[PDB]
Amino acid sequence: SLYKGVYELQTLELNMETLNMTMPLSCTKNNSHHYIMVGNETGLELTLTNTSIINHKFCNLSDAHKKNLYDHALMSIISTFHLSIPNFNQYEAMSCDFNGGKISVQYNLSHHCGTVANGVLQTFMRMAWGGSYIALDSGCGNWDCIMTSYQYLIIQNTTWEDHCQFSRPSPIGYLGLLSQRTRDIYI
Amino acid sequence: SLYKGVYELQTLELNMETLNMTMPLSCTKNNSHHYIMVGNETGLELTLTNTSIINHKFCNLSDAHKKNLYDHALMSIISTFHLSIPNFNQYEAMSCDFNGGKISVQYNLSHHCGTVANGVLQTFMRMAWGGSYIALDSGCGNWDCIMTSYQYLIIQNTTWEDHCQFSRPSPIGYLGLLSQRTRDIYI
Amino acid sequence: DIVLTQSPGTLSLSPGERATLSCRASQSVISYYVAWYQHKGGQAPRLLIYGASSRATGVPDRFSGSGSGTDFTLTISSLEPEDFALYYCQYYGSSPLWAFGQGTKVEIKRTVAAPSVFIFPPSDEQLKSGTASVVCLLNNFYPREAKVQWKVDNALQSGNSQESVTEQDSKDSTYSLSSTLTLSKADYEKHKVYACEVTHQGLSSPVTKSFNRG
Amino acid sequence: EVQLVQSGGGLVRPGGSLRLSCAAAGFTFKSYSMNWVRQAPGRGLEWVSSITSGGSKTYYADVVKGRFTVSRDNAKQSLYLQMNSLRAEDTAIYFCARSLHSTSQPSYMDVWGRKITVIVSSASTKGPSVFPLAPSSGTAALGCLVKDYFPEPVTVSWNSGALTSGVHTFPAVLQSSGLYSLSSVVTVPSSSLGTQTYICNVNHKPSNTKVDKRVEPK
Amino acid sequence: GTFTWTLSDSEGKDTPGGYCLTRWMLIEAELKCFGNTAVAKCNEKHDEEFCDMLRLFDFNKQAIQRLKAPAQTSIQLINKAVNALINDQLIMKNHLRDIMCIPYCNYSKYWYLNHTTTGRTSLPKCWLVSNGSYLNETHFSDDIEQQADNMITEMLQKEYM
Amino acid sequence: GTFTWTLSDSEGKDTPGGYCLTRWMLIEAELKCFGNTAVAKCNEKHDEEFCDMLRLFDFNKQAIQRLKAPAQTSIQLINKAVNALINDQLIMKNHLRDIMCIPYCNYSKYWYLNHTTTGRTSLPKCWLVSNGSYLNETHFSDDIEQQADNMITEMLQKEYM
Amino acid sequence: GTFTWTLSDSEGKDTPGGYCLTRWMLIEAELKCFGNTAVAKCNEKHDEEFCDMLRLFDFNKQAIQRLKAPAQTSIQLINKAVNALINDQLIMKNHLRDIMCIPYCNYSKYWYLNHTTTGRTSLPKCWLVSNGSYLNETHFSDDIEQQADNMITEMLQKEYM
Ligand SMILES: *[C@@H]1O[C@H](CO)[C@@H](O[C@@H]2O[C@H](CO)[C@@H](O[C@@H]3O[C@H](CO)[C@@H](O)[C@H](O[C@H]4O[C@H](CO)[C@@H](O)[C@H](O)[C@@H]4O)[C@@H]3O)[C@H](O)[C@H]2NC(C)=O)[C@H](O)[C@H]1NC(C)=O
Ligand SMILES: *[C@@H]1O[C@H](CO)[C@@H](O[C@@H]2O[C@H](CO)[C@@H](O[C@@H]3O[C@H](CO)[C@@H](O)[C@H](O[C@H]4O[C@H](CO)[C@@H](O)[C@H](O)[C@@H]4O)[C@@H]3O)[C@H](O)[C@H]2NC(C)=O)[C@H](O)[C@H]1NC(C)=O
Ligand SMILES: *[C@@H]1O[C@H](CO)[C@@H](O[C@@H]2O[C@H](CO)[C@@H](O[C@@H]3O[C@H](CO)[C@@H](O)[C@H](O[C@H]4O[C@H](CO)[C@@H](O)[C@H](O)[C@@H]4O)[C@@H]3O)[C@H](O)[C@H]2NC(C)=O)[C@H](O)[C@H]1NC(C)=O
Ligand SMILES: *[C@@H]1O[C@H](CO)[C@@H](O[C@@H]2O[C@H](CO)[C@@H](O[C@@H]3O[C@H](CO)[C@@H](O)[C@H](O[C@H]4O[C@H](CO)[C@@H](O)[C@H](O)[C@@H]4O)[C@@H]3O)[C@H](O)[C@H]2NC(C)=O)[C@H](O)[C@H]1NC(C)=O
Ligand SMILES: *[C@@H]1O[C@H](CO)[C@@H](O[C@@H]2O[C@H](CO)[C@@H](O[C@@H]3O[C@H](CO)[C@@H](O)[C@H](O[C@H]4O[C@H](CO)[C@@H](O)[C@H](O)[C@@H]4O)[C@@H]3O)[C@H](O)[C@H]2NC(C)=O)[C@H](O)[C@H]1NC(C)=O
Ligand SMILES: *[C@@H]1O[C@H](CO[C@@H]2O[C@@H](C)[C@@H](O)[C@@H](O)[C@@H]2O)[C@@H](O[C@@H]2O[C@H](CO)[C@@H](O[C@@H]3O[C@H](CO)[C@@H](O)[C@H](O)[C@@H]3O)[C@H](O)[C@H]2NC(C)=O)[C@H](O)[C@H]1NC(C)=O
Ligand SMILES: *[C@@H]1O[C@H](CO)[C@@H](O[C@@H]2O[C@H](CO)[C@@H](O[C@@H]3O[C@H](CO)[C@@H](O)[C@H](O)[C@@H]3O)[C@H](O)[C@H]2NC(C)=O)[C@H](O)[C@H]1NC(C)=O
Ligand SMILES: *[C@@H]1O[C@H](CO)[C@@H](O[C@@H]2O[C@H](CO)[C@@H](O[C@@H]3O[C@H](CO)[C@@H](O)[C@H](O)[C@@H]3O)[C@H](O)[C@H]2NC(C)=O)[C@H](O)[C@H]1NC(C)=O
Ligand SMILES: *[C@@H]1O[C@H](CO)[C@@H](O[C@@H]2O[C@H](CO)[C@@H](O[C@@H]3O[C@H](CO)[C@@H](O)[C@H](O)[C@@H]3O)[C@H](O)[C@H]2NC(C)=O)[C@H](O)[C@H]1NC(C)=O
Ligand SMILES: *[C@@H]1O[C@H](CO)[C@@H](O[C@@H]2O[C@H](CO)[C@@H](O)[C@H](O)[C@H]2NC(C)=O)[C@H](O)[C@H]1NC(C)=O
Ligand SMILES: *[C@@H]1O[C@H](CO)[C@@H](O[C@@H]2O[C@H](CO)[C@@H](O)[C@H](O)[C@H]2NC(C)=O)[C@H](O)[C@H]1NC(C)=O
Ligand SMILES: *[C@@H]1O[C@H](CO)[C@@H](O[C@@H]2O[C@H](CO)[C@@H](O)[C@H](O)[C@H]2NC(C)=O)[C@H](O)[C@H]1NC(C)=O
Ligand SMILES: *[C@@H]1O[C@H](CO)[C@@H](O[C@@H]2O[C@H](CO)[C@@H](O)[C@H](O)[C@H]2NC(C)=O)[C@H](O)[C@H]1NC(C)=O
Ligand SMILES: *[C@@H]1O[C@H](CO)[C@@H](O[C@@H]2O[C@H](CO)[C@@H](O)[C@H](O)[C@H]2NC(C)=O)[C@H](O)[C@H]1NC(C)=O
Ligand SMILES: *[C@@H]1O[C@H](CO)[C@@H](O[C@@H]2O[C@H](CO)[C@@H](O)[C@H](O)[C@H]2NC(C)=O)[C@H](O)[C@H]1NC(C)=O
Ligand SMILES: *[C@@H]1O[C@H](CO)[C@@H](O[C@@H]2O[C@H](CO)[C@@H](O)[C@H](O)[C@H]2NC(C)=O)[C@H](O)[C@H]1NC(C)=O
Ligand SMILES: *[C@@H]1O[C@H](CO)[C@@H](O)[C@H](O)[C@H]1NC(C)=O
Ligand SMILES: *[C@@H]1O[C@H](CO)[C@@H](O)[C@H](O)[C@H]1NC(C)=O
Repeated sequence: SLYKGVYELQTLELNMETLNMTMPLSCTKNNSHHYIMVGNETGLELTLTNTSIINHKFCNLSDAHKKNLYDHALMSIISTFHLSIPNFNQYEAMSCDFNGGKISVQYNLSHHCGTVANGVLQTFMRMAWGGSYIALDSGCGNWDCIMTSYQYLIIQNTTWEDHCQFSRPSPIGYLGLLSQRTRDIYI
Repeated sequence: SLYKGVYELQTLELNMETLNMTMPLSCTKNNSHHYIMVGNETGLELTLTNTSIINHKFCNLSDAHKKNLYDHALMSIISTFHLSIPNFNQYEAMSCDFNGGKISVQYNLSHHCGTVANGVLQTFMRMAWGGSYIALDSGCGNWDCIMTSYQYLIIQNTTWEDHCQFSRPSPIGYLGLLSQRTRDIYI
Repeated sequence: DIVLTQSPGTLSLSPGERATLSCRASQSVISYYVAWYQHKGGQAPRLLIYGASSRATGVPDRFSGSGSGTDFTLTISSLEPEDFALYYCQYYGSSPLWAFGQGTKVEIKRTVAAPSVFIFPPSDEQLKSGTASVVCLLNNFYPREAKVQWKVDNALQSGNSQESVTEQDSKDSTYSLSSTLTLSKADYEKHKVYACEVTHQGLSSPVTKSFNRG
Repeated sequence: EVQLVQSGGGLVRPGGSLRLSCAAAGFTFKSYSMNWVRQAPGRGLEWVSSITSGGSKTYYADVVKGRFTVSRDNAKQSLYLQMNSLRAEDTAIYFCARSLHSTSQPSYMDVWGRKITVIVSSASTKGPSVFPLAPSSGTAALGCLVKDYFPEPVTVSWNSGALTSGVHTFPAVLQSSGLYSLSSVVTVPSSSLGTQTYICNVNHKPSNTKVDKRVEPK
Repeated sequence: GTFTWTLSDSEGKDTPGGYCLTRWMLIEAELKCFGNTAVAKCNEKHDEEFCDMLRLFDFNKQAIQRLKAPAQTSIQLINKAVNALINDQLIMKNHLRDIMCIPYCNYSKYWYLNHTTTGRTSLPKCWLVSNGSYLNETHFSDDIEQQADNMITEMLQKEYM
Repeated sequence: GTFTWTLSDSEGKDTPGGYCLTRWMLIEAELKCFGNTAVAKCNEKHDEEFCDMLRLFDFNKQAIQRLKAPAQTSIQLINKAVNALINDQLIMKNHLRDIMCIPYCNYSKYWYLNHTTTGRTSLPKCWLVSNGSYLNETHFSDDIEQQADNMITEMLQKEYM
Repeated sequence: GTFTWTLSDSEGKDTPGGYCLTRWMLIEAELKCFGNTAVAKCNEKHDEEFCDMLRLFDFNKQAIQRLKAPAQTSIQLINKAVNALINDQLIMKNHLRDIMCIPYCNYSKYWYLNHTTTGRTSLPKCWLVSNGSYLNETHFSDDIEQQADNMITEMLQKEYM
């Protein structure tokens, strides 16, 4: 029961929840719902559902920047996601809505391998690192040919609750895409 | 007086002025004037004054690139500054003027915490690393809530003189923002 | 040399209040070398705050460090009976190498109390030796600021008496003073009437207790 | 456990020397710097001297410059402080505390040893003289006077230690002759005077003096 | 670049150096400390996941302490210090391990040897995981042996010193 | 990435290796050299500010020498070599130290031990500064002791070799 | 960042560790192996070109094996793993060497010592080149001597162990 007769095997599990004030924390609730928490009262909701929340195909980012009503912290992590997405040439799937600071971005995944939905799902697995394999089938099986059964990726802002159900929070997710930023993007 | 009775404490201070041909050097004159020297005959003047030098609110960069009349070395360090500025969504404070290669950029700082003036001042402290705390109050006190009494940041080109009055020149400033480039910038 | 000014030198509060202890330096010093200590007279001093902000191990969470430049502050959120003691700020690096503050006294704020004055004539067993002693007792009063004057035949005497103050009581939270007037047996017989004049903040008029020799 | 073992107190005449020691317990002694700190009677905190780890540099306060000599034996894990040619003002309680001045961590004195009583006075050991303090005609006050004794301290109780309520043993003060003196008083009801016997039990541990003075009203 | 954050929790300890984890830094556990002999490997090795978390927690401890709280939890600070605190390729390595169905480190569970009497502890190495299930203790028993033997060799040198 | 610039000033010396600083590289000082025993720690340690300056000066020395002068002092070269010369997080660490009111290194003043007879020198560690004032010599005396003891242990090994 | 790819070719060998190069990884050559004593320097040293190629080939071996082939040879994977496999400044250093007319490493030819009887091999250091011609063997003979002497010192320690 003891290694080398003099040593004991002991373990420790880090409480990532205390890093909320300094860095964002990523955790997943179930198959559809995934979350990024920024602070103790603010968060962001990543969800995968077959139901569309934005019918129009526009993305008035320039207007949203002028009427500065959003949270800069949440605008940073949503910019980090899209900048981390490689090979983004189909701007038709890019549908955004920022009415009065209420941020919400939708990606049309319904469109074979290497599609525009591939790079979005790859970025999603890194964003919610703790427990993202539940959203895909044979997640370790592939990397380039990454695909899910759902058709839309909706990212809305939300209030803070104990949503970390399937996995514990972790900054390992967000901190990874900071280097992949503005890479593999075309002119 | 001697350490361990056999050792002497000796010191050396590096002469950063000799690195001028290879890399730019940053030094500050007083509270208002700060400088970046590129070579032995060319430089750039960072200043903080309550007086505005550009009344219009335009920034014809595309025209300036076509009529290539500026110095590419100075255009690199002014692009490095703005790219290092995080959370730049208020393009109304962005006022530029490049008449015949005479480069000059102004930032409207007169606008609470996390404003557009915050990210500009943060980038300024790194740009003139040697002796930038004199421009702010309780510089070590904060990082996000960074603020000064002045209202405008003017960056004009200038000829080379022995402006390094408050601090010695140093490339430690400019070389630091090269990694922060094109990060924390929104779409 | 660096001079550390602790303000105030005397502080009155009650359990549950916010204590704001200040420390002023003569030179714009480094925040990284400021430290705070709690001194109990019975034992060795205990390190509370080091590096102006960091809390040492075992120091409760109510203690906090703050300050920059020349103004540094030790703040206690809610007080407790153990927190009522002396406190010292320090800075390392200047002259002297370890500078120390004056001494911020933290005492319990009792309702104002009047001193019960008593005067004691010198015992005859003591006058047989050759020296007399006149004791003037001030018992159970608040605050500690009290003034005792000695009048010999309605004439003030200065420098020939010694005061002594007890610490604040554990239950009633009051102080006590005992000014002892020492005179020679030859000079004690040179006079007749002796009195001590007690003047306290909790006194409408200065009380004077006297006695006639013999 | 992390402690500092103090020792070296005593009484000396002005001009004589005295050695203070301080042993290390449960920590790498050669890794930290050692400092000496004293507190004069009724005074604030003071810094005496300091010696770095490895004993390369020694510092002293301008007061005890020349009279004091701080040293350390990093092999024995012990700190020392010699006090040649002591003076009157040098009487105080002395402490030994460790510190670490480095780039990595701030300045602090976390580990302290207990107090070291140092008395530098030209007076000699003398027993106390207990003189009563009785009142004269609903509560009165009577006490004892412990006058002219050396050195400190002296313990005083009342009625074989039974009487405790209302007792005030005042802090001792040092007279001009160099001899300590204090007064221990107690508040008693007026109806018990001449009826309840009141005695103060004074004990002077130096010279082993045990005086029991009967305090009765005049 | 290369990480440069240096942690210091040496106050009130037997020897300078070493770091302690408060009971609020560990889930369902009291406070645990590790000797300076162990944390010294954090300044050298460029591939230990537990060392990257130490620099991340010591930053979170110092950032909250020495910088006044922002208005609405600003992220500007951590984005510029991330490369000086952790290793961007250490997490990228665990991505590729997870991507290739190889047991990876999800930065939650850590294991370490701790002597039954003298209390000497090793540097906590990361407990791996694959398809959302930690490896059994027997999966890497030879890794513990190589780590438990390092304890004996490291113990020998102190007497030799 | 990780710095990779290797400096060579071994010509006309007693032993191969080691670097010398000309009197034009130091303000108000003559030329100073440092042994190969000391500069060898520059190829290993990822956290020495003085080593990053050595690679920066040896680059400035070689760039002016082996590349014809540009028309108007081009900055294209140094921008691409900065990551191979210095450490982008070593300077970022000193930012955070300055940001947190902690004594930082502003890369100007350096201190080092130098034996009074045998002339052996240590690697110059950076003299820190806070609110625009260098630390007094007594602020980090125990750091010198740990560094002066390293000289004795390093001296012992040569005889043992 | 800092490279983090760990290679493992220990199956069916005398000792755990070490890497082998198949005859398809080398041009006009059969398969060659290198001991664990040598490849251990790849986990430490941040400046060996041959170690960066080992991590690049062990990645190519594992990527083709453990990930189903993409539709049209996707480059998305290698772009994100390049910083965890090699050193971006090690290649940047050889650019500057080539830029300054200094013999650089074009990552093709490597040399190593191999004992004539006991078969102990050194870590293959890169064969330099300038103006498109490899250096003659005599150009760096003293480098081989310093490397051949390292073999004797490394051989001595095993007996001392
Ligand atoms: C986001 O991060 C912040 C900071 O990292 C974090 O704030 C901290 O939360 C903890 C726990 O809520 C606080 O700790 C408490 O401190 C008080 C004294 O200040 C103690 O008395 C408390 O102890 C009681 O409760 C414990 C259970 O939590 C019991 O085990 C114990 O026996 C006591 O009964 C407790 O330790 C800490 O003070 C704050 N930090 C500050 C600066 O106030 C915050 O919780 C994080 N967000 C989330 C959602 O977790
Ligand atoms: C920008 O960088 C460049 C290169 O790094 C730098 O150029 C150099 O300047 C120094 C000093 O001005 C030159 O050094 C001189 O060299 C001559 C021989 O070539 C010597 O005779 C000189 O010595 C005299 O002057 C010294 C004082 O400087 C005295 O101490 C000495 O006793 C002699 O009287 C002097 O050393 C050097 O030659 C150039 N480099 C080249 C390639 O010419 C330039 O100065 C930097 N810019 C600024 C503004 O400093
Ligand atoms: C690294 O991988 C491991 C293994 O894959 C992973 O561990 C698992 O974490 C989850 C999430 O915490 C654990 O699930 C728990 O199960 C218990 C018992 O059913 C629940 O009570 C827990 O619920 C809490 O959270 C709910 C929502 O926040 C609350 O409503 C509820 O009241 C509880 O507070 C929780 O669902 C699971 O047991 C472990 N598995 C193991 C083997 O430990 C770990 O999370 C991964 N690391 C990261 C950073 O994701
Ligand atoms: C790192 O921090 C240190 C300490 O904060 C900092 O050191 C200081 O540098 C300044 C600038 O050189 C020094 O100031 C000098 O003071 C003398 C005496 O008054 C002046 O003569 C100097 O003036 C020169 O420059 C003028 C304008 O260029 C000329 O007109 C004049 O003729 C002189 O040539 C200069 O103002 C100051 O003394 C030091 N302080 C210490 C303690 O050494 C250092 O600069 C910082 N490093 C960097 C890279 O900024
Ligand atoms: C690093 O630098 C070295 C030296 O500069 C460099 O080596 C040279 O590589 C070339 C290219 O392989 C070699 O040239 C060969 O010459 C033979 C004999 O003439 C030819 O038969 C070869 O031709 C082949 O390829 C043709 C087109 O693909 C085919 O049609 C033909 O049938 C052959 O298959 C080839 O041209 C040259 O000999 C070496 N030189 C030395 C000294 O080894 C090396 O390539 C550089 N590394 C990299 C990665 O570029
Ligand atoms: C660092 O140390 C200096 C003193 O310099 C030191 O002096 C010796 C003790 C040796 O250790 C030397 O090696 C070392 O250089 C501190 O500077 C001092 O500042 C104080 C306050 O500003 C000065 O006090 C004043 O003295 C004048 C008379 O000279 C009085 O009129 C004033 O009222 C006041 O008392 C002190 O003189 C000065 N010392 C010197 C030598 O100039 C310095 O504060 C300390 N810390 C820092 C951050 O620099
Ligand atoms: C390695 O194992 C040893 C024992 O096998 C662990 O030591 C024990 O740790 C606990 C908790 O840290 C100590 O408990 C404490 O006791 C003190 C009184 O001594 C009490 O005041 C505290 O509140 C707490 O209850 C215990 O004393 C200690 N035992 C010994 C012999 O040291 C050690 O913690 C293990 N190491 C790690 C990293 O987990
Ligand atoms: C460490 O300390 C030693 C002495 O304590 C320093 O050595 C001395 O350094 C000076 C200047 O480098 C030497 O001066 C030179 O002398 C030669 C003639 O020998 C002359 O031609 C030169 O022009 C110059 O004046 C001096 O000789 C030398 N002394 C000895 C005994 O070596 C040493 O420089 C210090 N190290 C560092 C890094 O500063
Ligand atoms: C270092 O030099 C030694 C000899 O000087 C090399 O050893 C020889 O290597 C060859 C090819 O790897 C071996 O050949 C093989 O022989 C086996 C039968 O033993 C056969 O089944 C294979 O098909 C192959 O032909 C040869 O046995 C071996 N000799 C010895 C004595 O070990 C060694 O390879 C050199 N190292 C390197 C890295 O090149
Ligand atoms: C994952 O959990 C969320 C939250 O519990 C589920 O969302 C709810 O779905 C029901 C049914 O459509 C709604 O009535 C609730 O309003 C939803 N709540 C929120 C907060 O969105 C979600 O359905 C779960 N998904 C799966 C696959 O189990
Ligand atoms: C984003 O902003 C633009 C500019 O205000 C909007 O464009 C207008 O579109 C309507 C309908 O096509 C036209 O009638 C207007 O003339 C357009 N305005 C301008 C200035 O060209 C656009 O509709 C906005 N999109 C969303 C989703 O809000
Ligand atoms: C996303 O953010 C917006 C803005 O902060 C939230 O909008 C608020 O919504 C509540 C409830 O509908 C209103 O009472 C507030 O007046 C709104 N504030 C503003 C400024 O518009 C929105 O609720 C957030 N999203 C979610 C899911 O909570
Ligand atoms: C900092 O120094 C500069 C240069 O010495 C000062 O600028 C001068 O200001 C005066 C008064 O307005 C003008 O007459 C000069 O023409 C200015 N010179 C230059 C080169 O701009 C500046 O005022 C100083 N600032 C402070 C706060 O002292
Ligand atoms: C800055 O440095 C350059 C290069 O050393 C100096 O350039 C020289 O200029 C003179 C006059 O135009 C020419 O005759 C020389 O041939 C130039 N040097 C070279 C190497 O071509 C320049 O003068 C310096 N400027 C100042 C103000 O010192
Ligand atoms: C930047 O360039 C544009 C394009 O030349 C200028 O725009 C002109 O603006 C005037 C006044 O509003 C109009 O009358 C012209 O028709 C515009 N030209 C075009 C082609 O649209 C603009 O004024 C320039 N800004 C500055 C500051 O120079
Ligand atoms: C900034 O750069 C411009 C262009 O190099 C400088 O303009 C020159 O100014 C002088 C004096 O006014 C004229 O004699 C030259 O003819 C101008 N050259 C050109 C190409 O326009 C300008 O002086 C620089 N700024 C400062 C403050 O010196
Ligand atoms: C993980 O295990 C589940 C359980 O059956 C299985 O359905 C899934 O395919 C597995 N995924 C991988 C990547 O092995
Ligand atoms: C630095 O010292 C000056 C001198 O008084 C003071 O005004 C300023 O607030 C200090 N700044 C910091 C960051 O401590």
